Amino acid sequence: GHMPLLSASIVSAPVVTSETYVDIPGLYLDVAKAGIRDGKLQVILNVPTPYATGNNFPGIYFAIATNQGVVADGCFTYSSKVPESTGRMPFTLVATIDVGSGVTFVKGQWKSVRGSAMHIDSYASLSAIWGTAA
Amino acid sequence: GHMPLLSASIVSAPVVTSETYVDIPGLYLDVAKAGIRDGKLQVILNVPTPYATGNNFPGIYFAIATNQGVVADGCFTYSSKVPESTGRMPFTLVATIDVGSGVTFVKGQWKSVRGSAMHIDSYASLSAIWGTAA
Amino acid sequence: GHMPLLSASIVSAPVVTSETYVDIPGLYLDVAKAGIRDGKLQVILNVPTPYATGNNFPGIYFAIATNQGVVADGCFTYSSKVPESTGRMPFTLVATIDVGSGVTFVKGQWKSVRGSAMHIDSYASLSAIWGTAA
Ligand SMILES: C[C@@H]1O[C@H](NC(=O)c2ccc(-c3cccc(N)c3)o2)[C@@H](O)[C@H](O)[C@@H]1O
Ligand SMILES: C[C@@H]1O[C@H](NC(=O)c2ccc(-c3cccc(N)c3)o2)[C@@H](O)[C@H](O)[C@@H]1O
Ligand SMILES: C[C@@H]1O[C@H](NC(=O)c2ccc(-c3cccc(N)c3)o2)[C@@H](O)[C@H](O)[C@@H]1O
Repeated sequence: GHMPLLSASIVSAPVVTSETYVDIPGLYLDVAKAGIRDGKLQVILNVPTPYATGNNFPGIYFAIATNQGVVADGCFTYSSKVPESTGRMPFTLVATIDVGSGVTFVKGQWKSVRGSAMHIDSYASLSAIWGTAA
Repeated sequence: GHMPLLSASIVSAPVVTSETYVDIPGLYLDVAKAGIRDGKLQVILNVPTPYATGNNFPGIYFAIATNQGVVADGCFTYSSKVPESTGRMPFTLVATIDVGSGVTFVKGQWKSVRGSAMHIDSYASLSAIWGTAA
Repeated sequence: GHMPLLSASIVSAPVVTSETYVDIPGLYLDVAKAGIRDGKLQVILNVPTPYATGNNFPGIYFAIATNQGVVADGCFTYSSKVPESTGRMPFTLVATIDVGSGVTFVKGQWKSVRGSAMHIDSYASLSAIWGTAA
């Protein structure tokens, strides 16, 4: 049937700040295009090597979003006001969505903690597994 | 057949300490209620934004448990005795269990590192995918 | 059919350094032995409790590799030159591979950041879910 495994990956994104959730370019799954219109998707946003730069306990919020908006989110933050070096802080987020609710796409998004610039310069992925009771 | 994707999520838990693994309230999957009695479950415990508070290199242990007890565990810990700010330390744990062994539920659990108080104040999830050779 | 859930887990590995990706002993899935020769695998490398020791902002790179080499990688790093204590830095990596390309096994691998010694002394896992459009 429909291939039940969906995936998108990137190796970089332009460095930005944001006060709201904004798409991480390339982390996008087109569910409607796949003909998936019911059942559930287990979605994993994997950003294994991010870093944040800023002047006030930097960090990044990440979200899984659909056309209906944010379904789940989280963040990492450093434990010092201005880290001596902004270390790489692995981040994974997992959510399960009902496609029947009207889901046509899934995206990874990010937002600044305290004005931080947001850095991806290596592999990151957005994955989904489709399940049905049919 | 049985919907092969199971999930539970929370956005907070009462702040506690524990010297043993104790349930994270709400992170519970009822496998027996779903009629799943054989095959395997790939379980993901996702706690993307925890923090620990304490006086001695704080942290949190997390576990995946069934009615048979802990199947897998791990922790995060800070790298300073008393962090200047207790940053958010994303945590994910993945284990695969044989349901045929007698599994009726799956839970997320947590335990203090060195007496730490344990904090969830945003999204966290427990997910499972059922697979069968049938 | 073929059990669509594959998993391997360990609780320790000999402490090593490496300037290249080297196998994490025991984190190995034999895909060919399972008779899986097409479709896709969603692979998760879960190293929830590693630490790195070294003198120069320590860390560990991790990779998912097949017989064809590295498909995805990432790292954690500390935010201090010589951490007061090398805290536990949870790490997860997720990649989806096309088995049809000629994949016969999947492995977790690791490599030093800046000469770090690499430590696993508790649970770690390598998991895969097989999906087919057939
Ligand atoms: C901001 C600093 O960034 C440094 N890493 C790199 O400059 C870099 C460039 C490419 C990569 C990288 C990562 C993960 C997988 C792969 N293959 C490559 O890392 C860190 O070592 C410091 O600790 C610190 O966080
Ligand atoms: C203990 C401190 O906690 C602060 N965060 C919050 O007080 C907070 C309240 C709600 C949330 C939060 C998280 C993740 C997703 C969402 N949507 C919301 O965070 C951090 O900024 C500091 O770095 C530090 O760890
Ligand atoms: C290097 C130091 O390592 C300490 N942990 C241990 O020595 C240890 C030995 C077994 C385990 C361990 C872990 C995860 C799950 C389980 N069950 C057991 O941890 C940390 O507390 C410090 O913060 C610090 O990182």
